[PDB]
Amino acid sequence: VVQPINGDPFIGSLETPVTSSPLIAWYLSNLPGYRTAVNPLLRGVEVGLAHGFFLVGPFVKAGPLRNTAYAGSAGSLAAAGLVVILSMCLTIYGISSFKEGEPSIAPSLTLTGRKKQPDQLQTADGWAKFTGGFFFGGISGVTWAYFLLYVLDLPYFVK
Amino acid sequence: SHSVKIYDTCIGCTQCVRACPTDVLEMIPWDGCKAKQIASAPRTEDCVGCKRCESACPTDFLSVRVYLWHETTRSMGLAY
Amino acid sequence: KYGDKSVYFDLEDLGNTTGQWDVYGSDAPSPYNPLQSKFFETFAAPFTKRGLLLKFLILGGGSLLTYVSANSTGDVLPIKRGPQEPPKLGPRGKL
Amino acid sequence: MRDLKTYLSVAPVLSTLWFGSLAGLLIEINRLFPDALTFPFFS
Amino acid sequence: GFTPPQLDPNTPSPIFAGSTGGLLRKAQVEEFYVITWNSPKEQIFEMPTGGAAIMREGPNLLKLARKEQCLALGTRLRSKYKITYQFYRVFPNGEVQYLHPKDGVYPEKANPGREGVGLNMRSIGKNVSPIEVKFTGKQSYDL
Amino acid sequence: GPSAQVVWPIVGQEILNGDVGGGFRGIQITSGFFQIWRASGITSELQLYCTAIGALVFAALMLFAGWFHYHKAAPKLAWFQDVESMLNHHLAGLLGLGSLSWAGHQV
Amino acid sequence: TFNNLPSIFVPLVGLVFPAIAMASLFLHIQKNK
Amino acid sequence: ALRFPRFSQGLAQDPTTRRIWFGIATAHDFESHDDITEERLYQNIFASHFGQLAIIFLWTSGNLFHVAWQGNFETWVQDPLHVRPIAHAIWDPHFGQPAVEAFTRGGALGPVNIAYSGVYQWWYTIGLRTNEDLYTGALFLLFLSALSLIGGWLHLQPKWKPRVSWFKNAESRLNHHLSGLFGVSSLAWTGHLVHVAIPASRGEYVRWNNFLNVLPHPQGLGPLFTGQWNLYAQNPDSSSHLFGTSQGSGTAILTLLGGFHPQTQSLWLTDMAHHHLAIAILFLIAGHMYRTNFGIGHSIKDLLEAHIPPGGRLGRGHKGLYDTINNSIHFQLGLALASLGVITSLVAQHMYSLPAYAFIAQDFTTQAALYTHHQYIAGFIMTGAFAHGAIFFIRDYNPEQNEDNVLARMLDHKEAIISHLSWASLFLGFHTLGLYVHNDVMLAFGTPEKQILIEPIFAQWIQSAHGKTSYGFDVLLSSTSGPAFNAGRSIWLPGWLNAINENSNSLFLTIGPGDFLVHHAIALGLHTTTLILVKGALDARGSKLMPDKKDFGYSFPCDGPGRGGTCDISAWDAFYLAVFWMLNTIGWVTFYWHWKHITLWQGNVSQFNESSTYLMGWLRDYLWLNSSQLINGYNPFGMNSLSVWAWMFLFGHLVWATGFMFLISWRGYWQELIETLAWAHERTPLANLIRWKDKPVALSIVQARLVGLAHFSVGYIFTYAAFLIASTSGKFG
Ligand code: CLA
Ligand code: CLA
Ligand code: CLA
Ligand code: CLA
Ligand code: CLA
Ligand SMILES: CC1=C(/C=C/C(C)=C/C=C/C(C)=C/C=C/C=C(C)/C=C/C=C(C)/C=C/C2=C(C)CCCC2(C)C)C(C)(C)CCC1
Ligand code: SF4
Repeated sequence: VVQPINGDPFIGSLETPVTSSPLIAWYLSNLPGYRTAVNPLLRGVEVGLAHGFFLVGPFVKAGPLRNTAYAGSAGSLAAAGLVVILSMCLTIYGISSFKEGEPSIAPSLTLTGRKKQPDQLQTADGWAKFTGGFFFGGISGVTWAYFLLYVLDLPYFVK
Repeated sequence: SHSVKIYDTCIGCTQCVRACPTDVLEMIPWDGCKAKQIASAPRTEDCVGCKRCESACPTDFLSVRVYLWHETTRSMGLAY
Repeated sequence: KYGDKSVYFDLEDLGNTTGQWDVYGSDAPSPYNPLQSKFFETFAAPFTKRGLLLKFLILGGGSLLTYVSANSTGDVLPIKRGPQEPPKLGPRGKL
Repeated sequence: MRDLKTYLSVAPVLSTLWFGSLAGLLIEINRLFPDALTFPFFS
Repeated sequence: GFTPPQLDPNTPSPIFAGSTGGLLRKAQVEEFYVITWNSPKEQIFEMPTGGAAIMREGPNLLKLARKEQCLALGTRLRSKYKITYQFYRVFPNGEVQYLHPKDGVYPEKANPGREGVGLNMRSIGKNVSPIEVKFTGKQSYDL
Repeated sequence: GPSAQVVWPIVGQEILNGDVGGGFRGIQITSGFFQIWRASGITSELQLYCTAIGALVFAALMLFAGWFHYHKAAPKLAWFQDVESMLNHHLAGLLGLGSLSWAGHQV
Repeated sequence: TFNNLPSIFVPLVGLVFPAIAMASLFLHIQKNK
Repeated sequence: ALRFPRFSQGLAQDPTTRRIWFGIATAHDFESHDDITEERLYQNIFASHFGQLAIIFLWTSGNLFHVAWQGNFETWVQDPLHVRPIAHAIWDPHFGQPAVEAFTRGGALGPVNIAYSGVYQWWYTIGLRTNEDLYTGALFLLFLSALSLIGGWLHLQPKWKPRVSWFKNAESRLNHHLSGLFGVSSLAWTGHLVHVAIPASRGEYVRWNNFLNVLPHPQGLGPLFTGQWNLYAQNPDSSSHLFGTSQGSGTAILTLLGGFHPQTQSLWLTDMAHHHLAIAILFLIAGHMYRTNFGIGHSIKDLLEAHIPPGGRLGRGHKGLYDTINNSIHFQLGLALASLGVITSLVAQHMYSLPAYAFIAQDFTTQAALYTHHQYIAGFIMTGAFAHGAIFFIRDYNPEQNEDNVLARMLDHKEAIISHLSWASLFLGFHTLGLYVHNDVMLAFGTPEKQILIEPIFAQWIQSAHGKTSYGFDVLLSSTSGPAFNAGRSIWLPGWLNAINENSNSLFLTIGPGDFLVHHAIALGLHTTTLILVKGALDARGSKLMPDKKDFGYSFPCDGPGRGGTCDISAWDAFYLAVFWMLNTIGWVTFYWHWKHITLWQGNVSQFNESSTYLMGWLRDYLWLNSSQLINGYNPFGMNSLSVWAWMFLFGHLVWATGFMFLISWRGYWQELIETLAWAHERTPLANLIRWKDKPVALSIVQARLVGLAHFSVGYIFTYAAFLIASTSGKFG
């Protein structure tokens, strides 16, 4: 089912099973990157929580102090630092890409041709709310990963 | 963008513009040669700078001449 | 018209022509619980001013970095532990 | 043949002939007169 | 005021199974250079975005990426298939600028009705040195 | 040391003819022709000279073949385009019979 | 404290001054008037 | 100008990312900035020079501050021969405890870096015997940096804004710079050496609290005003002097005894004092030459219009040259970089041989680091001198205002110059490579007696013309009966002879056939770099392939594939390929230096004199052998102090290879690759939300050339620095 995007052959993409399928499109459409209708703050919270855990993963066990007793604590600290930096670069991104009050640069159309509402994430205040959610969610996910490594160390692998 | 210029040594052979892939050039009438035509460059905004025009100018050095200048999205030849 | 037989240049609907599509941008409503959403709103609205967020991030991160590197001892980084070893005399005496 | 000699006179064929003759010359000189650093005649 | 633009209508497009060399976000915020041509038969041609397309019998329409794509296509059309072509420029606001002949005639036949610009009435060595135009916007070649 | 090349003493390059072994001064080759020849059961130098002469013969034959198949009687395009027969022959006739004949030598 | 000043200034300089500098310079790049 | 480049609205009107690179790279090309004048040009240059002085004083203050704070200078003063210098401490939190243990040198309680800059020796030779001295110096240089900054700020304000008629005052400026900036400056340096450095060498510390009381000489200024200057050369530290104590010291302040101090193997401080004094007299006299507001002096314009030879050999002479130099800042810059590069190479060639700092000859890594430094700096400065002459010939050269003059008659026979430089380089490369290869073969054939070994009779003649009796020419200084030896028989020649004949020091080394061959390699390098640069400069205005090259500027990629092809046709690309040949030449120079010196220091001069005549000796006995202790800086079992130099060695290898990417690969493969990348990013979900603001493009051809050369040269420099420092520090001979 490799017919082009929206059946439009002169747009540079295709509706292959990987892009446009009932399972993978649904998955890419019901996650906080593409929830264009809900406010960007909850989206950013979800995103930051997930990436905070994903970053605390390869800092405790993989790192300069992984074998020491300071593995979990200092690794979570480095993960929170990387999260602060990611919110930092997200912030300069929101400042540089769109200024203060312009309308959303997101597409106001869908595959079915409906003149949907534009994604307010791409606005200034919207991206700022998204960055705030990302920072809050990321620090929270870092400390929760630290908590789970603390109180529930035995089921997880140490190696 | 780029500044294409046609000097008065042109013989009006229409190779500069038949080689130009971006419609930058066009032949106009003139009274300076046996062919009674000379090339002009109105659409320099569409000039990428490929110098196919001056790789086909059969003169002492050149008559058409491309000067590299402020590069925009269309002079840089970007589809994005 | 964009929906005609192999017509992709609806000059009025330039979004469908140029490819402006939310390819996966579902406009479905908030699937979160309202109470936790309000909780996150009230607890992350401080991070709403991107400029204040950036100033806070840079200054507090630099402060925490200096604090960690100044209060950390040599047990967590060998550079502050010091030599804890006699110095070797270099070639030709020491020169 | 005129054209065979025209080809033998071409630059690579004549170059390899000339440098084979020359190389044989210098080779036989460095075999008959090996290991030469100074010109001793009327030295 | 002798040749009017053509104002391309909603014509059909060639039969093509879709590629990746097509229209990216440049079209969504800048021009994208529609081309229109008129085929005698349903024949097959190489697309400038890579891949083979099947042009339709009658008028066709292709919105590819940029000027060089449509002009390369049109040159291949005119040389290989001996077919009249004309292409445009479609800004995202809506305007459609006509560009390829701009006189109904291709830019090789020196047809009167076009003003000569980019025209220095001198040999190419008689341009002044840069010091003669130092600290001036005119670089070397606009006097 | 397997050696199959000797240099000419002219300009001191005769140092290249070294103590490979075998009462012989030459260059220690790294081609593995000696290993093949022990695998081909040569056990001589006469067989190698005969092989060289036969190979020179086949070289002249192939040169005549190129001359014949361009200048004297050159195949036309229907002959090359018959890839079916070409594969049937190069599989069975070159690689099949070639490996069979080498198995005969090997046995 | 003099032995503790590199521990304050090197993490300060080589990480924050890149943060400040690269951020402010990316903002200066991506600007419009 | 709307976007980041405020100085070029052609790059601000560039939706791609080329604008960032070109706003970095043209930031300091003021005469190409948009909508500017000559006033603003010169004023921005003046403020920029203030900023450069501020940075220079700040960097010197940082050196002083770190040597005072984190160094061991007070310990180095006592036992300098056996206490290691310390540049600055290190706080690298990536360090492991073996590396914390290995980098603890010079009697420090923490990791440190050994000062291979010689600043210890030069500060110790000029006084400065405490950390507080260096602290005061660093604080004063910080004050000087702030002074330069406020000066360059206020000289940009409209009230204090010099006009172009003030910058062009090339006679008042010359008089002032000569007289003050050289003569008075060296005079003040003498007034330091006489009042501080010599007393600090003779014992007592003369500081600001007591420098008015301490007589530099027991008879103060009577000998100077009464003309009896010989009373300042009475007790010239008669050969038993310990630098830093009164044992075997004297009372003289100005001498011409020449030669070296026996303890330090360096030049006498009294010789330096008398030297700076004498050249101060010369510069203060020469700075009263050019005409100024007082009615007397010379006009350089008429000096040039008068130096037109009758006969028309030079043609119109130097007519119209004052106006084409004073108006042209690139000509001033080119002449300046010419002189600066020559004197930088002179600094190198005279600091290795005639070291003017205490205990810098006997330490062996600084004496190599400084030479290598200043010679690579000189090569770069020389390439820049020629590049700015090319930029002059394009931008600032008016052929009508200097018609048929020395400069115009110069551009006429550019083909003659280029052809004869080509001849010289072709001759040298052919022959000397042939000889190195002949010797490589003759060793490869076990016949080293068949090698082409040409004894450098001319350099050996000059050596014997200075007092070296290692050859037996006995001419003009080795002959006792020569009048040149008889004239300075009682002034300097005893010390100079027991210096030049002493085969431990490094002035006028005993040279052999390898020195001949590598000097001819050096000549090949100089003539070839010169060829490339001169050819670019003279074909900068145009040639037959591109006669209107002046209209395209100095830096442009090419002229297209037409006319056969025009890759690397610009004078910028001549500079480019000349930087390659310059790095090659200075590499030959410094390889020669380092091997000759490391063999001298080790003791086996025979190693160089036998192995330098065939290239496999350099590849084996210099690179492969002296890289033994370096690459073992960190083995699978432990590391040592040379770990940093091995890491830097490999880092420089890495960037030197990365430059080959931008040089070999050119723009088009990368543009297409970036087009694929842009497709993928704009059609990759969860990254479609992120869209660039500057449209990404592959690097422009001239840019990527520059970037390849930057990586190439950084790798050249860092690699050879690692190797030189580690080899001379792994052993110190
Ligand atoms: C350019 C650099 C260079 C130089 C100067 C030399 C020089 C030399 N090499 Mg080296 N060599 C070089 C590069 C160089 N080589 C390179 C690059 C290689 C690697 C390819 C070698 C490899 C090499 C080897 C392996 C050997 C040499 C040898 C020699 C010697 C040759 C003497 C000889 O046989 O000539 C004798 C003269 C001739 C061959 C010329 C004869 C010309 C004819 C007769 C015409 C003249 C007569 C004419 C009619 C006029 C007469 C007068 C009247 C009629 C008017 C000489 C010292 C050999 C040697 O002995 O080393 C010391 C040797 O063994 N070289
Ligand atoms: C520049 C080209 C070149 C050169 C100079 C060499 C040189 C060498 N090869 Mg190599 N070789 C090459 C290309 C080359 N080879 C290629 C492209 C192949 C792939 C087919 C091989 C496969 C190959 C093998 C398998 C062996 C060598 C051996 C040798 C050495 C002995 C030479 C010989 O003829 O012994 C006699 C040759 C043989 C014993 C090879 C047997 C025949 C092979 C297996 C298949 C028959 C070819 C077939 C008809 C055509 C391809 C069919 C198609 C379906 C792929 C010598 C070092 C031999 C060696 O190292 O001995 C110590 C060895 O065992 N080579
Ligand atoms: C992962 C590799 C790695 C990293 C990140 C570092 C990091 C560091 N090392 Mg190194 N080091 C390493 C491996 C590494 N080391 C290894 C393997 C060894 C061998 C065992 C050493 C040996 C070593 C020594 C011996 C020393 C260090 C020092 C330092 C510190 C330098 C201070 C600083 O902020 O520099 C700032 C960065 C620079 C000065 C680089 C200047 C060039 C940049 C690229 C151009 C700037 C562009 C422009 C002009 C400015 C615009 C802003 C810019 C931010 C974008 C720093 C913490 C020094 C130290 O501790 O002093 C504090 C020191 O003396 N290291
Ligand atoms: C006597 C009066 C006087 C003095 C002292 C100066 C001094 C200076 N002027 Mg000048 N100037 C003057 C009058 C004077 N000016 C007048 C009347 C005008 C009227 C037009 C100008 C116009 C002018 C311009 C337009 C500019 C200057 C600049 C400069 C500075 C040159 C850069 C520098 O420091 O390198 C000084 C270099 C040396 C002292 C020596 C260099 C070469 C020696 C021989 C090398 C060998 C010895 C070496 C130093 C030993 C080192 C060993 C160890 C200690 C490291 C310097 C501060 C430039 C500047 O920076 O702007 C502020 C500049 O752009 N001046
Ligand atoms: C080892 C690398 C190398 C070598 C050998 C050369 C060689 C040369 N370069 Mg340089 N160059 C190099 C790297 C190198 N370059 C690099 C990396 C760059 C940066 C792009 C440049 C940039 C550059 C420029 C910009 C210029 C040169 C010039 C020259 C020529 C200088 C004249 C001379 O000495 O020639 C003497 C001859 C040689 C060194 C050639 C050696 C080979 C022998 C003699 C040939 C005979 C061997 C054999 C018998 C031949 C048969 C071989 C085979 C077919 C069997 C010469 C051809 C200049 C020039 O052309 O001046 C005339 C010039 O303007 N080069
Ligand atoms: C391009 C150009 C430019 C640049 C150039 C250059 C860069 C050059 C360089 C040059 C150089 C770099 C040179 C050098 C030279 C040197 C010399 C010329 C030397 C001399 C010497 C002598 C004469 C000596 C003597 C003596 C002795 C022997 C020793 C003892 C003493 C006595 C003194 C006796 C310019 C801007 C100008 C202009 C334009 C063009
Ligand atoms: S190619 Fe040159 S000569 Fe020919 S028509 Fe064009 S401008 Fe004239």
